Amino acid sequence: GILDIKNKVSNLFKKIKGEK
Repeated sequence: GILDIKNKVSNLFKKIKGEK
């Protein structure tokens, strides 16, 4: 995947931010 990796961390983003 290309923007794949980006999109993946896009996901991590909300998770890391959400669980704090």
